[PDB]
Formats: sequence, structure tokens, C-alpha cells
Amino acid sequence: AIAKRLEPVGKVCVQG
Amino acid sequence: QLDHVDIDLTDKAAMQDGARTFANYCMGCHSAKFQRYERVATDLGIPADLMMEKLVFTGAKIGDHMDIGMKPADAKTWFGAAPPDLTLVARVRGTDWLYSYLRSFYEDPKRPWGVNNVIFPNVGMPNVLAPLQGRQVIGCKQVQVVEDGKKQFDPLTGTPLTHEACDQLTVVPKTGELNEAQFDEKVKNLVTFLAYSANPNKLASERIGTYVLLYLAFFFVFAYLLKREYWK
Amino acid sequence: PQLDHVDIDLTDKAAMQDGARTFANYCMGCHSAKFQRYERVATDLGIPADLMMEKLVFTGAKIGDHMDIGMKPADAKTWFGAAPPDLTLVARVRGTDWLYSYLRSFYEDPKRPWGVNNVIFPNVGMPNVLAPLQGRQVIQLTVVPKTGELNEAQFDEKVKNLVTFLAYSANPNKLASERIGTYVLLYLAFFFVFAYLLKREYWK
Amino acid sequence: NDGVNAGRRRFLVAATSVVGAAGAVGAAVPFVGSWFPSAKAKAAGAPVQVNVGKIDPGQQIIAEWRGKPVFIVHRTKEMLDALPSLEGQLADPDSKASEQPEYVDPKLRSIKPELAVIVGICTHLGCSPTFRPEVAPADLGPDWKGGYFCPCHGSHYDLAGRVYKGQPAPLNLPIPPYTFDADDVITIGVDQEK
Amino acid sequence: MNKFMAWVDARFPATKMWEDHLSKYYAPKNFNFWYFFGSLALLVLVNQILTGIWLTMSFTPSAEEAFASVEYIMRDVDYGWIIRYMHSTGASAFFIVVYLHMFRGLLYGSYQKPRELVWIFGMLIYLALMAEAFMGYLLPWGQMSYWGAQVIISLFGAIPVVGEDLAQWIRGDFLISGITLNRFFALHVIALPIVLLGLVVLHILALHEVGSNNPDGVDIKKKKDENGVPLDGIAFHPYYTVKDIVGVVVFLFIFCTVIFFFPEMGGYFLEKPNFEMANQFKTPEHIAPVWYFTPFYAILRAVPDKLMGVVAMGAAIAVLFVLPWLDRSPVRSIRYKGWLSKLWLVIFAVSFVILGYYGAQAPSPLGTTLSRVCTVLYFAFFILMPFYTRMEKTKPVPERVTG
Amino acid sequence: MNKFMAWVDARFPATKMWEDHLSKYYAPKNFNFWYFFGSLALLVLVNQILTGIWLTMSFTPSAEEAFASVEYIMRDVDYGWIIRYMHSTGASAFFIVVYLHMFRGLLYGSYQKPRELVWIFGMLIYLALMAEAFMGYLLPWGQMSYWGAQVIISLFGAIPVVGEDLAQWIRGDFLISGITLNRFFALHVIALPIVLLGLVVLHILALHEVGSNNPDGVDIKKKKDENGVPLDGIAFHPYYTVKDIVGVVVFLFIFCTVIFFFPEMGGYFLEKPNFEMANQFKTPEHIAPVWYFTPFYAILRAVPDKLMGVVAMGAAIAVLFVLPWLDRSPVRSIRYKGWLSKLWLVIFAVSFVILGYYGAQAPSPLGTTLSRVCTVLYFAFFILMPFYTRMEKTKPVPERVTG
Ligand SMILES: COC1=C(OC)C(=O)C(C/C=C(\C)CC/C=C(\C)CC/C=C(\C)CC/C=C(\C)CC/C=C(\C)CC/C=C(\C)CC/C=C(/C)CC/C=C(\C)CC/C=C(\C)CCC=C(C)C)=C(C)C1=O
Ligand SMILES: COC1=C(OC)C(=O)C(C/C=C(\C)CC/C=C(\C)CC/C=C(\C)CC/C=C(\C)CC/C=C(\C)CC/C=C(\C)CC/C=C(/C)CC/C=C(\C)CC/C=C(\C)CCC=C(C)C)=C(C)C1=O
Ligand SMILES: COC[C@@H](CCO[C@H]1CC[C@@]2(C)C(=CC[C@H]3[C@@H]4C[C@@H]5O[C@]6(CC[C@@H](C)CO6)[C@@H](C)[C@@H]5[C@@]4(C)CC[C@@H]32)C1)CO[C@@H]1O[C@H](CO)[C@@H](O[C@H]2O[C@H](CO)[C@@H](O)[C@H](O)[C@H]2O)[C@H](O)[C@H]1O
Ligand code: HEC
Ligand code: HEC
Ligand code: HEM
Ligand code: HEM
Ligand code: HEM
Ligand code: HEM
Ligand code: FES
Repeated sequence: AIAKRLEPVGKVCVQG
Repeated sequence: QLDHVDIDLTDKAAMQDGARTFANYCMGCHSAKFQRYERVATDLGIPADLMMEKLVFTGAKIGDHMDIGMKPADAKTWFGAAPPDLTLVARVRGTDWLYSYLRSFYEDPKRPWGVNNVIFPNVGMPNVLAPLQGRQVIGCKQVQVVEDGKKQFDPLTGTPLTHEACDQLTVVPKTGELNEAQFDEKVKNLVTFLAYSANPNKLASERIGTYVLLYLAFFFVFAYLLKREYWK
Repeated sequence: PQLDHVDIDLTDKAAMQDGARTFANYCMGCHSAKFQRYERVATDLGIPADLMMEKLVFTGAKIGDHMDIGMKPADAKTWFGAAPPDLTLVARVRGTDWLYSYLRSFYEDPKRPWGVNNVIFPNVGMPNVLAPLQGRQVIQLTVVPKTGELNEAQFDEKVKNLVTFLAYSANPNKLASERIGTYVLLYLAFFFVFAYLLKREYWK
Repeated sequence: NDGVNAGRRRFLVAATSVVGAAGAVGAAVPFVGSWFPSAKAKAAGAPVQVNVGKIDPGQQIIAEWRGKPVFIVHRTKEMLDALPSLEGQLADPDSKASEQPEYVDPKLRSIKPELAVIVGICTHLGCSPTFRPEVAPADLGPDWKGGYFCPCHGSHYDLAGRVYKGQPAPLNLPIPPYTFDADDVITIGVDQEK
Repeated sequence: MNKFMAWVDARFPATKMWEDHLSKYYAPKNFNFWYFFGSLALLVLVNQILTGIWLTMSFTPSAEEAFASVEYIMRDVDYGWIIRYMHSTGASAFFIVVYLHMFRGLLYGSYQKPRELVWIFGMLIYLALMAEAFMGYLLPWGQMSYWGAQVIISLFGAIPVVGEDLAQWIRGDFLISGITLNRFFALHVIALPIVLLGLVVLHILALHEVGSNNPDGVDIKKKKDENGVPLDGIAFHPYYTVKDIVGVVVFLFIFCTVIFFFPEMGGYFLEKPNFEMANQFKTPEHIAPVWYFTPFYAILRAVPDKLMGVVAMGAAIAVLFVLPWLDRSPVRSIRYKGWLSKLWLVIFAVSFVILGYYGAQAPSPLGTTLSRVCTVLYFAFFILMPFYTRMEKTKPVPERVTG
Repeated sequence: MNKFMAWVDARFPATKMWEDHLSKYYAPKNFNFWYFFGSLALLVLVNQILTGIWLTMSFTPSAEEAFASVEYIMRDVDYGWIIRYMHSTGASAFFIVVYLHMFRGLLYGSYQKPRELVWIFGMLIYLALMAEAFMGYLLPWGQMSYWGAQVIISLFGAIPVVGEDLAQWIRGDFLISGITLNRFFALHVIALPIVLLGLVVLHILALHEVGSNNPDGVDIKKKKDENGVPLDGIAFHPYYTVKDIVGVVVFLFIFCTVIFFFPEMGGYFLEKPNFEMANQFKTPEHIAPVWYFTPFYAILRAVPDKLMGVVAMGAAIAVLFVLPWLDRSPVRSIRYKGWLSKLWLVIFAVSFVILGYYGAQAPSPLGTTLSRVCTVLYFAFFILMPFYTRMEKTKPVPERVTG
């Protein structure tokens, strides 16, 4: 619950 | 004219969302250097590992201050004004001022960063929450009709009775991730976290003060009896 | 160890200027003198401010700045195994005789990390940075002939001037201290005469 | 005043005094509590990785671990043979009363004999002792065989960090929890695997 | 123990001092609310000394770390925020208690003969307190700290000839900087505390030499019983010690309420702009003094001329020194002074409050007009005292205190 | 002025205090060299307070800037080097003068009845001075400073149970750090100076209550003239005021000679390794205390057990407290005590000096043996006093002071 609340805004799409 | 916000410092979820917003959208330019990640995690109820993984982006330790890489002199050169440390900004400006300021950015081509602020005219801060709020402009929109404080709501639906006004902050539709209520809640959580950061001892202060005042009332009873008696 | 005595003259402006030159060129690479300012060194050594900036300020600092260096203590401690201490007060920490014997006691010691050891400071982490001037000194210490710019007397004079500058840096107030103390003691003797006469008069 | 009620006066004085003393203790709580280690102090420290392959025989290096100096000494053979000869002059030759990892040798107080990692803080009043690997210094006496000499009050330790008998130091120099990440690299702060 | 006290008394006048100053020291029995404030001033001074000593354990008097050190106290030091709020609230409460103390002196003519030296020592205490609070307010090194110090020391630049040199010498630098911070810290932490303690000692000694006034202005020493004790006199210990204990508990209730619930006190005990770090290049939109300096500020702001404004501000405090010789009333207490004295005391209190209220805000037309009027009235309360204390008709002072 | 003093005296105890303490206060007329040191201790305390106040204006009590701020005082502050040397040489002179004062007390039995409280307040002053000097010596944050602080704070670690927790609580950190430096700065600059001022006031008040001893140990109060003035008594003002002025001038001559020509005094007033910045990882090869702490350090070094050594130092200081009850001699002065008392006072002086001398250098075999012997002799001087002050035969004390 806290982890979802604290998710960083920037999402990076990575190879594999 | 500021907008009132009811900030609940006992709301851990709201403070957590505000801390996330501060760490992502604000710590790019603003430090919270008088405040440690460890204390923020302890007070917000965030596990230390979770705080490390989710809110500490600068490689600092858990016990380190919320410092950022942007130096005040560099940022003053770049923006025309140094982004102040935001640990105590809630105390410096108040929570209502912050709530109104973070929601009062509107497009202004005459300005260096293309935006101005109703609360802080000619502020040097770029509108960094534009992706969330969306494009906000000084235009015409529906505002509740008021006549000498005679505020009209709809008796049946309970919604305001509105008339058009052309000097109002209006968000261009489908321009931001969050609607007005969602951005209001985002800004409320951010200002709640800033209010906590400015005064992290508030809740403990109230508890300790309650106990101190109870003790002092007890001691006053005894001292008053020892005085009125012995004055006979 | 046994030290060599050196008579340090803090009134010799030329000697202190030569020592400041040697310190700026050969010693400020690793050592700071961060507790003294270029401006005060220039004033006390009789060096014009423009001349001081041109000849002794290599870091780009202002005349009024502390004689700081780029080599940070942590990096230097990692690199050499020991941090080169700030040398502003070294003449008070060690004394001028110890410095004079130490800077002349470097000899070649292949077993050491930097190929040198010191009689005064065994297993010291300093590289022999004055080897170009003194030459190759080997073990009793003897300098290999035709290995340095300076002979024994010239290198001794160089080290003496450097140690004199270090002694001034440790105690920049010594000359003014003596000058002021002379007058203070004269006034105190003058006042003692009057106080003693007053006491003698009252105690009759 | 007409017939002061004693006992009532005594009781009120005593009760007010006791309540005021409780309040004084409470008001002292901030001042006494502020002297405990603060958040600045509690920053703690992380394990330090030290390359020990470059230590020359009979030499030691200082490693900064948690604000303390750690003597990492590459022990030559001769001093290793001398160490058992000193058991008669050591308060705790077997390290029964000292602080050291369970996995280090009780006598050598190290994972491997040729290297000794010792928390370089004297066990009496806490300073780093001076490393004196020489055999028979004039000041340290002829019975000396190398070790550590505390410069405050002359506590003597052998090269294993074990204190001599009847020194101000009552305990052997602590051995930090360390491992050998490689044959020439150690880490101070993490225990070695069982 | 009896034997222990006998041993001590042969070697130290402990019992003699106790019976000369607290027990067997007969103060008027008609002290009222207004006589709680000397003991409360002592309590606040002790609070300031203790909490300041503890703040000094963590404070850094450098321009680079002063503000950061204050935040370190507020957040990192265990209960350090409590100590800091005790100190700030205690400075504000020191000035509250001292102003009520001085107003008691005004109300009952307690500055008059024989208490002229008591009043002068009290005014020296007030000067020391103002210097101490001003130098303390610089220590946080916030915006208000820095800029208030800048303006207050630029005032010393108003002296016609030596003004600029004197201001530079006071600052220790060409502007307010960390040098000024460290200097004011040293003065605030040792020198002025020592001066204040000595002045408080002298003040209490002078009072005990001449004895306390009372709300009725009755010289209780005139009427004494067969034992020599004044008829209207009661031993300070235990009666007034227990009364002052009750007063101290009430004061502590208010003090702790402020500390733990409203430490900023609406931005007056801890000013909001002072929570921003000092910026030598950006000055606050409106810079104002701490509330307890606001009245004199208003006076200084009421005078269009700069040098005359500084002179008037200084005289506003200096006239209280000569107050004992300005009052020509045959009676001490306002209860028995003529209507003119009561009216002028009301006018002085109202003018002081209005000056403080309008010196706490940015200049305004009505604010400026009222500040000038109140400056005139504040100075007239003293200047006209030697006249209206004689023109008025005073009531006969009772032989025995009322109650 | 006569009129001004008449005005003051009706409102202040000015003339009465002057005539009770300085004028009309009849001290023995046979004070010798050994009676200069109370006034000199007062002067050195004033010098320490003033110079320390001025140093605090430029000192930065942080581990990052303490040493740098000291050098800033030495080099950038105009005459700051003078003030710093006055302060350090004044600490050394404070201990010189205080030791000679205590030795006067030993010589002439000034601790004996009725001056037991005078002696106890003097010992409290000495404890406060030891603590003050130690915390001040930590402030420069040199190698000597850091490692002396480490050792002395770890002394509290010797307590079997609460020792480590107490040492950590005193440090404010898990090791000596800027927290310890700042805390000791606060204690050194305000708390202990205030305590010392109070203790000096109590000390002098007790002395004036019981009266001053003299070298002959003659109670001059027994013989008085018709006016009540002791036959061997002279008003302290002006005779001893002028004598103390002469003593002050001689002390100032020596003090300024040291300041301006030998401020280090061969490294015994300003220690050489303290000119190096504090290093947590490098303990100086010669880590020895300041000279005036060497005698006790030696004692602690003499004891081969940690806790026993700590207790031995503590008792070496504490035995002087009970000294007034250890001396059972029928006479005060050493001039009229038996050969045993003179021999044991010589033994105590020699033992103290030898402990200080060997406590000032690294451990040695002869040094260790002499330190142990002198520790035994130092403690025997006190433990055996109740016996050898009775075994010895004392000369009769004259009815009048000799001279
Ligand atoms: C917006 O803005 C504004 C506000 O703000 C926001 C305001 O608030 C206000 C309103 C302001 C107020 C009302 C606030 C008022 C506040 C204040 C009053 C603050 C003022 C504080 C200062 C500026 C500090 C100024 C300090 C000064 C000028 C005094 C300086 C004193 C010294 C430096 C002391 C000098 C040191 C000395 C003398 C050394 C000691 C000498 C010795 C000789 C020592 C002894 C030595 C020996 C014994 C050796 C010699 C031996 C002798 C004598 C021989 C014989 C031996 C014997 C001993 C007998 C305004 C107007 C404002 O618009
Ligand atoms: C080589 O190396 C070596 C050297 O080195 C180089 C050495 O030199 C030495 C040699 C060593 C020496 C000889 C040196 C010796 C030096 C020393 C002894 C120095 C030791 C100094 C220290 C370590 C400091 C220790 C300090 C301690 C333990 C004491 C701590 C005290 C405090 C923190 C104070 C406590 C705080 C309190 C209680 C606050 C006050 C509380 C209150 C209640 C205040 C009042 C509050 C109110 C009024 C509110 C409540 C209201 C009430 C009461 C209600 C009623 C109302 C009324 C007011 C009446 C050796 C051996 C060595 O080998
Ligand atoms: C173990 O004794 C130490 C000395 C003799 C020791 O003389 C003693 C001389 C007296 C004195 C100062 C001593 C203790 C307590 C002291 C008292 C406490 C009380 O306090 C007070 C105040 C408090 C009150 C409560 C009570 O009263 C007093 C009035 C009392 C008091 C202060 C008075 C005086 C006492 C030591 C013998 O030393 C040997 O020699 C070596 C020592 O290190 C050891 O050798 C080993 O370690 C070496 C390393 O150097 C190697 O060389 C070797 O190879 C290796 O074998 C060996 O183990 C050891 O025995
Ligand atoms: C979360 C998105 C943020 C919040 C909440 C705040 N900031 Fe900023 N900001 C920036 C600059 C260059 C300034 C100075 C502008 C000027 O002085 O004219 C500011 C200012 C503020 C303020 C005003 C504080 C005050 O006391 O006046 C507040 C309350 C504030 N900011 C909150 C720049 C930036 C920036 C760089 C792109 C970022 C990412 C943010 N600000 C983010 C936030
Ligand atoms: C880097 C190549 C250096 C230059 C150039 C100079 N010094 Fe140095 N010095 C260096 C180190 C790494 C050390 C520490 C050695 C150790 O084992 O601790 C030193 C030390 C000194 C000292 C000793 C000071 C003390 O121990 O208190 C002195 C007196 C000294 N250095 C002087 C000195 C002079 C005069 C130099 C120019 C001729 C000079 N150093 C250059 C590294 C380097
Ligand atoms: C009459 C006595 C005193 C008064 C009126 C007083 C007043 C003040 C004030 C108003 C401040 C500003 C606080 C703020 O707004 O943050 C302050 C700060 C400070 N004071 Fe004092 N003070 C007094 C005595 C002392 C003493 C005796 C000491 C130390 C011995 C001290 C140490 C400090 C310190 C370290 C600060 C900076 C920390 C802080 O601002 O809280 N004070 N003082
Ligand atoms: C700031 C610290 C001060 C302290 C600790 C202090 C202390 C005291 C105390 C304990 C008393 C006796 C009890 C009482 O009358 O309340 C007293 C009386 C008095 N004080 Fe203060 N005082 C201070 C400041 C002042 C000031 C600033 C003034 C005036 C400018 C002043 C003027 C007087 C007078 C005139 C009296 C005696 C009046 C009477 O007897 O009614 N004092 N003081
Ligand atoms: C450190 C600051 C001290 C100050 C300022 C001070 C002050 C004085 C003064 C002015 C006198 C009278 C004049 C004189 O005897 O020279 C005196 C006497 C005395 N002092 Fe102190 N003293 C201090 C420390 C001590 C200490 C540490 C002791 C003993 C442990 C002590 C014990 C005595 C005794 C016993 C007398 C009476 C001497 C006699 O009557 O013959 N004092 N003191
Ligand atoms: C009996 C009174 C005092 C004694 C015996 C004493 C002793 C000392 C000593 C020995 C030092 C070390 C100086 C050095 O080695 O460089 C020192 C440092 C210092 N003292 Fe004190 N002191 C006293 C009172 C004070 C007071 C009242 C203050 C402030 C008001 C003060 C401020 C300082 C400062 C700032 C330092 C660090 C700067 C320096 O080392 O020169 N001292 N003190
Ligand atoms: S400090 Fe190590 S033996 Fe005392």
C-alpha cells in the first residue's frame, strides 16, 4: 500500500 | 485571496503521497536540506527500505539530509531567483498560501517561463505541475454567483448556481492527467507533507503539552491550596 | 633522531621570499597553507600584491584568499597512504630544527612505496619532492655527485629559506609580538615603580 | 491569624513540594534527554573494503571504520613465532574476556595468521595505541617483541592485540567483524560466513 | 538539621541572609496581581539562561551554519525543539512580564523616593534586556534576523560624524555577516547575561535596602508593632513565597500552552519570515521588529528625519530613567493621585500599545498619523508629568493599607 | 561627592558594604608573598572572562571550523592573537596562582577551623576550574584537545555498570565529535563561568565571615584595641589594596612577558601537537595533559588497574576536601608545627611536583617507579595527617604576629 503510494513518477522502459 | 485547505497531519497516506510528489516533481530544484530521509520515513510510517527505494533518488543515505544537486547560485542564475529550501516553506508562507500558489499557475507568454501566478505574481518558478493540472489560463468560466456574500447553491441538487466570468483560472480540457478534484487532492497531499516538514514536532508537541497542562493544573490546585491556606 | 640546528631569521625578507617561492612551487602541490592568506604573506614578506598574485598565487585565488590547494585531504590520504598535513603551523608542531633536518634527510630506499625513506621521519609517506635540487641522496647521508641542481650549501640555503618561511607562517605575529611586548614591559616597569612607591608610602 | 491548622499546613507543603519536584524532573527531561546521541550522531557507518595485498612485511595500515582506526598489519613469521612466547605476560592470552568475532583464532585473533585486523582503540580510556613492531626498543625494554604501546598511559599489547598483564588496559584490543572478500582484500563491518 | 545549621552559621551567614531577605523581611501585605512580575521576571531569566546554555550546546554562530544549527536543534536534538521554544517564548514572556513590571512601577509610583535607585537599576536591566533580545534575534540568521539587525545597526550610521565608522566597528564588517553573527552571539551568550545577572542582583539589593512599595502607596514602615514589625507587613517568606509559587504555576501554564500549542503565537513570538534563511540580496516586502521593540520603532518611524528619529527613539527609553524626578506627586499610588495623573497614565498605556501595534505593520496613512499622535502623547506623559502631578488634587493616603 | 554618597547610601548599601569588606575590615598585618594569590586569582579570572568573551566573538564551536576559527583569531582578527595568548597563558597562570593559593592554605592551616567552609568553597572552585580548563582545552580541536577529551570522557567509562552509557551520554555521540565540542563549548563559555563566579562569591563571603588567617596562624581577633580593632589588624583598604596592586603589577609583568615572548612556554602553555588538527585515527605519539593536570594524570598512570586508577585520581582530588578534618594539629601555621608536619608538607610538595613532571612525559621505568612512590606519598600526606599532627610536638603560638 505504501509502496504503491510511493511509486516514482518516472517510468523507464528497458530492454528485456 | 487565498483558498483554505484542511490539512490533516495525522493522515499518513496523504503525507506519503505528498512526499512522493515532493521527491519527484519538487526535489529537482528545491531542497529539503533541514530534514532527513530517516526522520521523514519514521514520521510518515514508511519502511526504511521502502524510503530508500522510492523517495531517495540522490544516492544519499537514509540518515542524510534531503539535499539536491542543484546549487542555489546555479539555480538563481538559471531561473532568475534561487528556488528556496522548502523544509520550512509551510511555516514561512502558511499552508493556505502554498495551496493557492501551487494551483494558481496560468499561462502567460510575457513571462520568462511562459507562466505567471495569481498568488505570487511574476514568480520565477516554472509550472512544473502542468502535466498533472493541465494547461491553466486566465479565461472565461462559470463561477458561483455571489451578491454581498449571498451565495447561491442549487436547492435540489446542492450544486452552485453559476454565471460566466472572464478573469478566472480555467484548465483547458483534456490537457492534464488529473481533473480539478484530483489535482486538488495532489496539491493537498503535497502541502500536507510540506506542513509536516516545517513542523515535524506538531503531534508530539500537542501530546506532551496536554500532559504538561494536566500536570500544571494539578500543581496549581496544590499551590493554590497551600497559598489560600497559610494566608489565613 | 638527532636534528641539525638552523638559525632562523624572521627579519630576512629576502630569505622568507625565497622560502615562499619554494613553498608555492614545490610544496603547495600536495600541502595547503590554508590558515594564512596570500595578502598577509605578501604584506609580511614585503611582496607587492600584484607581484604576489603573479608569482605565488597559482590556484586562481584572490590575494585575500587562504592558500588552499586542489588536492583534497581524503584523496591525498588514499594516494600517498597518509594525508599531507597543512603546513601553516608545522613549524610550531615540529619546530624549525626538525623541519630543517627532515627536508634534508630524504634518502633512496627501494623497499619503500615512493622509493625513499627519511632519517628524521622513518617510513614517511612523502615522496622526495626536492630530489631535483638536492640530487640523489643515499645512505650517513651522501648526495650522489652531479645529480641535483644545487650543491650541499645551496640546497641547505634553500631548505633554510623554506623553513624560515614556514616558521613565519606558523607565527606571523612574532615580530609584532616582540615589538609590542617591549613597550608593554617598559610600561609595566614604569607602573611598578609607582605602585611600589605608593605601597611603601602607605605601609609606613 | 487564629489557630493555624498544622498538619494541614504540613500536608499541603509536602504535597506541593512533591508535585513541584515531579515537575522539576519533567522540566529536566528535555535538558537531560537532549544530551543523548542526536540524529546527527546516529548516522552510523557502513563496512569499509580495504586492499591488504600491498602491506609490506611487518607493516600496518590504518582503515577508517565507523569513525575508528583499524590496524591492519601484515604479520611476518618471526613475530608469529614470538607471539606464543608472550602468553605468560598477557592478561587474556586466549581472548576469553575480550571482544572478537567468534570465527577468529583465539590466540592470533585473526582469520589468517599472516594478517591481523584489530580495532585500534585502547581498551583503557580509548585511544589508538602506537604501532611498535621493533623487537627490543630501549624505551620499551628488552623483553619487547613488537606490538602496540599506548601513548597516554603506556598500555602494552602484543601484535595480536592482546594486552599485557597489569596494564591500565584490562582487555585485548577489539577485533572488528571482518572477512576476506579476496586473498588480498578484506571488508570490515560484515561477519565472515560460517 | 539544627547542628548542621549551627555549624554553617558560625562559618557562613546563611541564617542571617535568610532572615534578612526572605524570612523576617516584612513586605506590605496588600500586594496584588501586579506584584507577581518580579518573581516571574526572575523565573524567565532562569529559563532563558538554562535554555540558552542548552541551545549553545548545539548552536553554531556562523553565517553558514546558524540557521542550519537552529534547525538541527529543532529536529535532530532530542527535545531540542522544546528547549528552543522555551527560549523564544521565554524572550517574549520576559518582555511581557517586564513591561507589566514597569507598568506596576508606573501605577503605584514605585519609582518615587526612596526607590529611585531601584527604578534606575530596573531601567538598566531593561536596557540590557533590549540589547540581549536584539542580539539574540540575529542568532537564528533568518531573513528577519539579518535585516532587522541591518536596519538597527544602520541607525548607528545616523550619527552625524562618527556614525558610519561606529556602525562598521559594531558590525565588524562592511555589512551584516557571520562576523556580526559571532560577535552578537558572544555578547548575547556571556557578556550581557553576566551584566543582566549583576544588574538584577543590584536591583534586588537596592529594593531590599529601601523596601517594597504597595498598591496603596502607604509607607508601612511608619506604623510598627512592639516587636518592630510593620502592622501592614508580613514576612516575605512564607506568605509571598507561596503566593509567588501560585503565580509561577499560572505563568507556567500559559508559558507551556504557548510552547506546545502556539509557539509562533500568530507569527509574533516566532516571526514567519524568520523561518527563511537570511538573504543579503533579497529583503522582505515589509521588515518589522519583534513585537516588544515595535513601540519604539513606531516612534522612530514617526519622525520624518533620520537622526531626529534615532534621537527620539533613544529618548523614549531614556526619559523613563528620569521618571523618578519627573513625578512631583505628593502621593505614590495612582489610587490617590488626581484625575490628571490617572488620565495621563491611561493615555500613556494606550499610546504605548498603539505604537507597538502600528510599528508591527507596514506604514499606512492612518497608521502614520496615529503613530505620530501617540509619539507626542508618549513624550507628553513624561514631559508634562512635573506639571500635571502638581496641578491635580490628590486624595489623602490612608495610614493603613486597604484590603 | 559627599551629597551624592549621602543620596546613594540612603538607597544602597554602598558605604556600609565598602566599610564592611574593604575599608574598616581589619586583616592581619603580617601577610607575606603567599597572600598575594587570592587577588591574583581574581585578576586571572577576570582576564579569562574578558579574553574568553572576545574569543567567543570569533570562535566557531564546530569540528569543521574550531581549529580554523582559532587560526582566524590568531591571524585575521586585529590583535586577536594577543587576546588568545592572554587567554591561554591566563589559564596556565590561573592554575599557577591557584596552586600557590592552595599551598599557602596548606602552609598556614588556613583550612582549619573556622575556615573549613572557606576551604570547601575553594575546593569547589578548584573542581570548577579543572572542568573549565579541560573543556576549554577541548575547544581548539587540536590533536591534544581531541585525544585528551577522548581519554577524560572515557574515564566515566570505567564505572563498572553505568560507565559506558554515562560516557556516551556525556559525549552526545558514539565518539568525540563536533557534538562533544559544541556541548563542552557551551559548558565552558557560560555554565561553568557562572558557577565559578558564584563559587568565588561564596568563597570570599565565607572568608569575610570568618576572617583571614595569617602566616603565623595567630588569631588576631583575640587581642583588640579599645576601638575593637585588632592590635595586629590593619584595614584591608588601602594597605592591602596597594600591596595587591604591586602584586598585580608584578604578575602582569610576568604574564605579558610570557604572552609576547614565550606564549608557548616551551610547549607547556600551548602544546605543540595541539597545533595539528584533531585526527580521530592518529593518536599523537606523546599524548600528555596540560601541565597543571599532569600530577593527577600521573597518579592515574601509576595505578595498573583502570577503575582503580580512575578512583585514585578522583580521591587524590577529593582528599583535599576533607583536609580540614584530617589536620588535628593544635596550631595552624607550619611555622609552629612539629618536625613531622614540616617534613610531610615538604614530602607532599615534592611528590606533587614529581608527579606533574613525570606526568608531563611518556612512560619510563624510573618515571613509573617515581610516579608510584609519589602517588603513595601524596596520599599518605593526607591519610597520615590525623596521626602525625598528634604525634608531633608543636611550638607555642605567639600572642602577636611576628615581623
Ligand atoms: C526595521 O528595523 C528596525 C527594527 O528592527 C527590525 C527595530 O527593532 C528598531 C527598533 C530597535 C530597538 C528599540 C532595539 C534596541 C536594541 C539595542 C539597544 C541593541 C544595541 C546593541 C548594539 C548595537 C551593541 C553596541 C555595543 C557598544 C557600542 C558597546 C561596545 C563595548 C565594548 C566593545 C567594550 C570595550 C572593551 C573594553 C573596555 C575592554 C576591557 C578593558 C580593560 C582595561 C580590562 C581590564 C584590564 C586589566 C585589569 C589590565 C590593566 C591593569 C590595570 C588597570 C593596572 C592596575 C591593575 C588593577 C586591576 C587595579 C528599529 C528602529 C528599526 O528600524
Ligand atoms: C593523556 O590523556 C590524559 C589527559 O588528557 C590529555 C588528562 O588530562 C588526564 C587527566 C584528567 C584530568 C585531571 C581532568 C579532570 C577534568 C574533569 C573532572 C572534567 C570532567 C568534565 C565532564 C566530562 C563533564 C561532566 C558533566 C556531568 C556528568 C554533569 C552533567 C550535568 C547536566 C547535563 C545538568 C543537568 C540538567 C538539569 C537538571 C537542568 C535543570 C533542571 C530544572 C528542573 C531547571 C528548573 C526548571 C523549572 C523551574 C520548571 C519546573 C518548575 C518547578 C520546580 C515548580 C515550582 C516552581 C519554582 C520555580 C519554585 C588523563 C588521565 C589522561 O590520561
Ligand atoms: C601489577 O602491579 C604493578 C606493579 C607494582 C604496582 O605498584 C603499586 C604502587 C602503589 C599503587 C600506585 C599501585 C596500585 C593501587 C595504588 C592505590 C589505590 C588506592 O587508591 C587510593 C585512593 C582511592 C581510595 C578509594 C583508596 O586509596 C589510595 C590511598 C590508594 C593508592 C592510590 C595508593 C598507591 C597504589 C601500584 C608491578 O608491575 C609488574 O610489572 C608489569 C607492569 O606492567 C607487568 O608485567 C607484564 O606487563 C609489562 C608491560 O609493561 C611487561 O613488561 C611484562 O613483560 C609483563 O609480564 C606485571 O604484570 C606487573 O605485575
Ligand atoms: C513541487 C512541484 C514544488 C513546489 C511545491 C514548489 N516548487 Fe518551486 N521555485 C522554483 C524557483 C526558481 C523559485 C523562486 C521563484 C521566485 O523567487 O520568484 C521557486 C519558488 C517556490 C516557492 C515560493 C517560496 C517563497 O517563499 O516565495 C514555493 C512555495 C515553491 N517554489 C514550491 C523552481 C522550481 C523547480 C525547478 C524547475 C521545481 C521542479 C519546483 N520549483 C518545484 C516545486
Ligand atoms: C606530494 C607529492 C607532496 C609534496 C609535493 C610535498 N609533500 Fe610533504 N607530505 C606529503 C605526504 C603524503 C606527507 C605525510 C607523510 C606521512 O607519512 O605522514 C607529508 C608530510 C610532510 C611533513 C611532515 C609534517 C608532520 O608530520 O607533521 C612535512 C614537514 C612536509 N611534508 C613538508 C613538505 C615540504 C617542505 C614540501 C615542499 C619542499 C612538501 N612537503 C611537499 C606529500 C607531499
Ligand atoms: C535575558 C535573557 C535572554 C533573552 C531575552 C534572549 C533572547 C533570545 C531571542 C529572542 C532569541 C531568538 C530566538 C529565535 O527567534 O529563534 C535568542 C536566541 C538564542 N539565544 Fe538568547 N536570550 C537570552 C539569554 C541567553 C543565554 C544566557 C544564552 C546562552 C548562555 C542564550 C543563547 C541563545 C542561542 C544559542 C540562541 C540561538 C538559538 C535560537 O535562536 O533559539 N540566550 N535569544
Ligand atoms: C528584567 C528582570 C527583572 C527582575 C528579575 C526584577 C526583579 C524584581 C523583584 C523580584 C522585585 C520585587 C517583587 C516585585 O515587586 O515584583 C522587583 C521590584 C521592582 N522592580 Fe523589578 N525586576 C526586573 C526588571 C525591572 C525593570 C525593567 C524595572 C523598571 C524599569 C523594574 C523596577 C522595579 C521596581 C521599581 C521595583 C520595586 C517597586 C515596588 O516595590 O513596588 N524592575 N523587581
Ligand atoms: C580560583 C579562584 C579563587 C579566588 C578568586 C580566590 C579568592 C580568594 C581571596 C581574594 C582570598 C583572600 C586574599 C588571599 O588569601 O590571597 C582567599 C583566601 C583563601 N582562599 Fe581562595 N580563591 C580561589 C581559589 C581557592 C582555592 C582553589 C582554595 C583551596 C582549595 C582556596 C582557599 C582559600 C583559603 C583557605 C583562604 C583563606 C586564606 C587565609 O585566611 O590565610 N581558594 N581566596
Ligand atoms: C576560569 C575561567 C577559564 C579558564 C581557566 C579557561 C581555560 C581555557 C583554555 C585552557 C582554553 C584552551 C586555549 C588554547 O589551548 O588555545 C580555552 C579556550 C577557549 N575559551 Fe576558556 N577558560 C575560561 C573561561 C572562559 C570564558 C568565560 C569564555 C567565554 C566567555 C571562554 C572562551 C573560550 C574560547 C572561545 C576558547 C577557544 C578559543 C581558544 O582556544 O583560544 N573561556 N579556555
Ligand atoms: S589510554 Fe590507553 S593505556 Fe590509558
